[PDB]
Parts: sequence; C-alpha cells; structure tokens
Amino acid sequence: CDYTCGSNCYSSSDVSTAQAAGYQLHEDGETVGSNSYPHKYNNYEGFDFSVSSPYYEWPILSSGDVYSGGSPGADRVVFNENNQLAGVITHTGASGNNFVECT
Ligand SMILES: Nc1nc2c(ncn2[C@@H]2O[C@H](CO)[C@@H](O)[C@H]2OP(=O)(O)O)c(=O)[nH]1
Ligand code: NA
Ligand code: NA
Repeated sequence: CDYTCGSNCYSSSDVSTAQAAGYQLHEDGETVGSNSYPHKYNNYEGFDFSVSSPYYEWPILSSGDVYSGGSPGADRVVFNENNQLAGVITHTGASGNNFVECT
C-alpha cells in the first residue's frame, strides 16, 4: 500500500485519479454531494504538508471508484490550488471529528 487509511489500501494511481476529479470541480466552482465536495481544508490538525496552501479536500473511496456524490466515507485526498498532492487523511483512528494522516 502506498497510503494506508485504517484498513483501506490506496496506490499512487488511486490517489491521482481521485485528485484529478476533485481538482476539476474545484476549478469549475461546482460541488457534488450533500457535504459539497471539494471544499477547503483548513489544516486545524496541523499536518506538516510539504506543498503550499490553500488546501481542498475531496473523498477517496475504498471501492476504487471516483467519488460521485454519495457517502464520502472516512478518507480524503488533500490537494492545493496548483493541483499538487498535499496528503491523504482519514477520520479512522482520530478522536472526535478530527483527522489523522494515512501512512
Ligand atoms: N477536522 C477538520 N475539519 C475541517 C478542517 N477544515 C475544514 N473542516 C470542516 O469541514 C466542514 C466544511 O467547511 C466544516 O465542518 C469544517 O469545520 P469547522 O466548521 O470547524 O471549520 C480541518 O482542517 N480539519
Ligand atoms: Na457553484
Ligand atoms: Na467519537
């Protein structure tokens, strides 16, 4: 696994595919789903991302398909304004409504 979010296993191609879809919607000024993804990720957790902000979060799904407006699940891809990958985060293993980084 390139990224492990709890029990979910993601390759760098699964991440690139998810990011490309979130980035396109972001540029278009449109969102999908009841929680309106993609949307800004503030970095309250204080992850040390090596690319610049602003950051946006978009769901990445364990099933392998691109998020298509249903349940976002626990996992997210985080990307910035230049379509650079910041990281992959999850609610799995985090307390409250915080996130932890996938490893
Ligand atoms: N845990 C977490 N939630 C965030 C972050 N950025 C935005 N959100 C949350 O995502 C949702 C969409 O904006 C809001 O509930 C917002 O929470 P706050 O209301 O606390 O800002 C972040 O860095 N961490
Ligand atoms: Na809009
Ligand atoms: Na809890």
